[PDB]
Amino acid sequence: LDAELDQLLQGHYIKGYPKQYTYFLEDGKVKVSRPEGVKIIPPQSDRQKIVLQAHNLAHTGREATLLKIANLYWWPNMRKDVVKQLGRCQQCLITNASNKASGPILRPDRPQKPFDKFFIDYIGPLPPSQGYLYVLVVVDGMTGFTWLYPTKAPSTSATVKSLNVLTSIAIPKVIHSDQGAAFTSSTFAEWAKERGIHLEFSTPYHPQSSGKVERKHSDIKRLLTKLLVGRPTKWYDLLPVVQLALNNTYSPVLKYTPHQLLFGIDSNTPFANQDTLDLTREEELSLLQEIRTSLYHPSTPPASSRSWSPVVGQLVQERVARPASLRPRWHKPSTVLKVLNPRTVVILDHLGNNRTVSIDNLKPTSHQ
Amino acid sequence: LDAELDQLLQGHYIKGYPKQYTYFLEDGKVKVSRPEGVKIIPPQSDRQKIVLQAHNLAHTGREATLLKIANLYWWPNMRKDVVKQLGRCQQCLITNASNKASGPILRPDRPQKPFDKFFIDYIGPLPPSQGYLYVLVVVDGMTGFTWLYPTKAPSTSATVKSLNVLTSIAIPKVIHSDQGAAFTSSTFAEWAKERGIHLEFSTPYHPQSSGKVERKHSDIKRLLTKLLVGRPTKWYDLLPVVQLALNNTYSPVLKYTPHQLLFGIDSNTPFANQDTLDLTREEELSLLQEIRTSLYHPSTPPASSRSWSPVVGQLVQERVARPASLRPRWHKPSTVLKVLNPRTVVILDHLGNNRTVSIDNLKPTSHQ
Amino acid sequence: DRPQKPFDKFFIDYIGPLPPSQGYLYVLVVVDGMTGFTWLYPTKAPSTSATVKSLNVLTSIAIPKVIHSDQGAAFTSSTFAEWAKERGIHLEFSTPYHPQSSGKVERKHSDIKRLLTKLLVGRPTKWYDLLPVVQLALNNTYSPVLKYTPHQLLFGIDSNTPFANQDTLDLTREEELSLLQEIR
Amino acid sequence: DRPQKPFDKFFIDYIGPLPPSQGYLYVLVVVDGMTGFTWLYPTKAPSTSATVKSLNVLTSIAIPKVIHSDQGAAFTSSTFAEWAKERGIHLEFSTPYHPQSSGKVERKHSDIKRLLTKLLVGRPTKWYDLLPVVQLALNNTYSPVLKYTPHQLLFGIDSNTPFANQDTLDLTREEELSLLQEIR
DNA sequence: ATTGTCATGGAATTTCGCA
DNA sequence: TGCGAAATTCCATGACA
DNA sequence: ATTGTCATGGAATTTCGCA
DNA sequence: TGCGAAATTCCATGACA
Ligand SMILES: [Mn+2]
Ligand SMILES: [Mn+2]
Ligand SMILES: [Mn+2]
Ligand SMILES: [Mn+2]
Ligand SMILES: [Mn+2]
Ligand SMILES: [Mn+2]
Ligand SMILES: [N+]
Ligand SMILES: [N+]
Ligand SMILES: [Zn+2]
Ligand SMILES: [Zn+2]
Repeated sequence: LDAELDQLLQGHYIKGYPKQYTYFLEDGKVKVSRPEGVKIIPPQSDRQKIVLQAHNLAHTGREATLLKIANLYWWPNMRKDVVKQLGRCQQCLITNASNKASGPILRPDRPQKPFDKFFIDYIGPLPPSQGYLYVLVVVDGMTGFTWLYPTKAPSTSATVKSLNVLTSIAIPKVIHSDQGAAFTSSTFAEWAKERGIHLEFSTPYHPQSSGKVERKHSDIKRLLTKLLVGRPTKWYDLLPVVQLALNNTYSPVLKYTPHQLLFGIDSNTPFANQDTLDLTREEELSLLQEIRTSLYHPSTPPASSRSWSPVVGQLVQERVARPASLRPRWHKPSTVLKVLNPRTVVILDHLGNNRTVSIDNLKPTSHQ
Repeated sequence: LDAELDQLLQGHYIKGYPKQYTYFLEDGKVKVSRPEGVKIIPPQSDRQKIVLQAHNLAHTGREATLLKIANLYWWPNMRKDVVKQLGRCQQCLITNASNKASGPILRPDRPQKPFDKFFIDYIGPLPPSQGYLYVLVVVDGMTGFTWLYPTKAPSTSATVKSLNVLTSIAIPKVIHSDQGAAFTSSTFAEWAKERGIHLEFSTPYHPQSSGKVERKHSDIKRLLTKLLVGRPTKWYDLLPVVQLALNNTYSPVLKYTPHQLLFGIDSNTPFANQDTLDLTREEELSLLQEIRTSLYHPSTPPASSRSWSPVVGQLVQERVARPASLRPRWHKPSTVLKVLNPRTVVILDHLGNNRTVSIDNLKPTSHQ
Repeated sequence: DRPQKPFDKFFIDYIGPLPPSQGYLYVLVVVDGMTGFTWLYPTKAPSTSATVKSLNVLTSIAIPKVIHSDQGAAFTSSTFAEWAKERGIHLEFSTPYHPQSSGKVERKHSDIKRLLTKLLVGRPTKWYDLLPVVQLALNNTYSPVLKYTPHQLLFGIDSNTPFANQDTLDLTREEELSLLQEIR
Repeated sequence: DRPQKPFDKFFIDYIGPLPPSQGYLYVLVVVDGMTGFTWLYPTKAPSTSATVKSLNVLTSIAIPKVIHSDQGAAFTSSTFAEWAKERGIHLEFSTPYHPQSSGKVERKHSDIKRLLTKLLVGRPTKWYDLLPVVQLALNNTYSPVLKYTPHQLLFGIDSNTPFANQDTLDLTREEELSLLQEIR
């Protein structure tokens, strides 16, 4: 806009241009003498190009982009123009890291009863032991009771074989797993459907969602490690011992073992508890029902000072799963369709797909 | 000690045994009727064995070990005996994770002058580009000015070639690097010695120690990524452009570019600063000397509520560098010989070697 | 004396030989004395090593105070005695020629034999795959004496397969024929 | 007018042909007008493409406002003109047959020729490896006019190689002989 | 069409043993 | 009640992915 | 014989433009 | 001085290894 800059030269007032300054012409350029020195005021129609050029030198954020521009130019509200172009630079949007933390984690209620919900997962690959490389880990959600099965592969067929053995004891209402191939196959879906078992799946690339079983990997591997110190890593023969040891281990916050939570009485293992020896089984079971309902439940921790929570219609970007070397870590912006809970949302891609994702794998798109 | 348990049975007082309880004999065992129920009091000489047996079931910590024992037994100060055996179980000491955080980081003074200290490092491997796979990155510590060299390998010979080119401009007092093979070879030591350059080495497996250059990888890879969006990853031809772009980028906390900090005036690049156009070079250089001494210096952040700091004579354990599957994450205990600063110590192994290590790669040995 | 509890006593016994099913010929039957809960393990032989291998699986879940059996060779061997001793399990034996000790247990044995006969009609080599179904039926069968299923007494909850037992309690004609055809 | 500054003007020129050193035959000499700071680049030819390649290295560190040269073909080509234009560099040329414009620069040229002659005695093909040494000597040479070394004027600090210049300022007998032997 | 978990071992807090 | 020692409970830290 | 760093973009704080 | 808008400064967050 040279018309706007015209009035300015002949001393008239234009909004945004502080009136206490002298706006002169020199070398066919409008200039102002500002406290920092003399600056060129470009016409409106030149400004987007100037911002773009300064930004593109190193694809810099707000302040770094502004410092370049301000070396030569001045105009009203320069940062407003800077932020407009940052919000439109696709390269920066998909490459830059977020500086906002996810909102605070949920602590879902413990399942009410044993066999209400199993969490299942694979550990491995481990050093080969009798030809086996993996462990299927099945954790009852109420009790924390855990079954271990050695397998040769993290496959559906091995999952099915192991679970046919386990479910001889009882059938769970729900099986929760991640999106590993063993669990998402149609063969596994059929297996579950035959048995009246509902399959439940974590949002993708979010092991925390299966935290109950992921956390068990740690105790299992730690015990195996301890038992194998100074020996070849022959873990196959140790699995049954580790299963039994861990199922009879007290959790200090609970003051019960998973075995006790499942059966209500210790079996013939070392240091068996004897407090209900004089009760009948019916009384013992009645005590058990009460113990189960009164276990500690953790609460949601406080939000960190700069966290975000999703809102329907908000622009967000999904983390790229396995980004290649020198490729962006984020997908193109998408829109939040549904907030399932404060930590889980349904998004629509630019390519029209509905995806249920964890907020830990989203960033809110910067610069509105 | 049956003698001790003898006096107890005939009603006499022994220290540690609360006098308000009835200590009877049954099945050839000394027993006490405690609020929780009847417990066996084993003789002193039996107690270490009992603790060991309960602990060894699942190699459990203090409370979990205690809960097992207390199912059957009672004696004075049972946890004191539990902790004694936890402190002696090697398997647990070398396998368990620390629950104490490192003390707060140091923020070393910025080097006084350009060329006082270079930090050097390799990025890569990257996608092959004209046969090149790595980038040698050289960062001047005072200015943050950064030179980039494409190489085929992260080797001494390539490091030497690149540095012969760079040091044509000037020779640094000190070169700081990590313990990568390129930098620790006798050939590199000779190269540096010929030139009067002092070599300085990070403590092992501690990239933070080279944080000045590690942090640069991020800006370099981010810019390359941005420029390569939607194109094959041909980064070789972009290195010189990225070098120039980043050296002329403002850091917002500084309000200067590395170029400005090095030369005191912008060269003929876009949006060059013009504030010293009317000064002579001598005046410009005088302004530069003052700008260099007044840059922001960050201070040490506060300690977290449960951090530790090393003390001469303290037992500590070094993190195992690349632990194998199902093998311990910690070395056997060793002793702190010298505290170089609160974050860096010299340790003596059990095998007599002196090692300079970061406290981030130590834990203090548990249970005294 | 103290009330009876799960894991006080496991009664064990072999059933078989059965038609070959995936290499297997016998079922080791384990019944918890107090609850009636049944565990079934397929084996290739009624041997000490087959018994130990099967019971290593069961005892990774729960260890009995006492195991009760007849005087079958697999159970009276010194190897099985040492296995039991290692685990603090007391072995109890019925006197020779009086192999039947507990009626509750024997009822379970005939329930198993009957359920197998019903299920194996036209598919005698398929029992390996059917063991889970049999076990679930047994353990969700109401006991008129105890007034609960073994599942309820072992876990203290209702089950998700309450109608796992569809046993008509006597063999039909075709079921008796298939059993007859198998021996012939 | 405004005081002179580093990067106002780079004077460039070729020196050579020299004895072959690792395939290289020429040195492109770049001198910053204000500071006297010298950059040396080995090339295989005094060509536009060699000049552009060398100057792509230098201009990844600092871009001059003006480049000054004689009318050598490498510098007057349309390709070099377009290279300069892409980077906002103004090209300035001395008139033909008056190739010497700045005495400060010409003194540097003879310093280079003299330093090379001294260093290359008995090793004429070894100059490639010696370029860094030459450059360091030049840039740490006190200027009686300016009262500083080029290093001090470019960086505003003292240098870590203050005694890089050991030039005796005239050739000795053996040095003049080695130069004589090279042409013969 | 869903959602973090929990062993660990010093420190903080509460209970015990005695008066 | 009130004191000092022992027991228990709290909970930051790190590690499973 | 040593040691973390710093781009980023909302929010918090300070300065500007005017009266 | 005192107000509202613009500019600048602060700084949690995450990522380089
Ligand atoms: Mn998984
Ligand atoms: Mn490195
Ligand atoms: Mn029998
Ligand atoms: Mn029978
Ligand atoms: Mn010439
Ligand atoms: Mn000349
Ligand atoms: N929930
Ligand atoms: N320092
Ligand atoms: Zn950008
Ligand atoms: Zn241990």
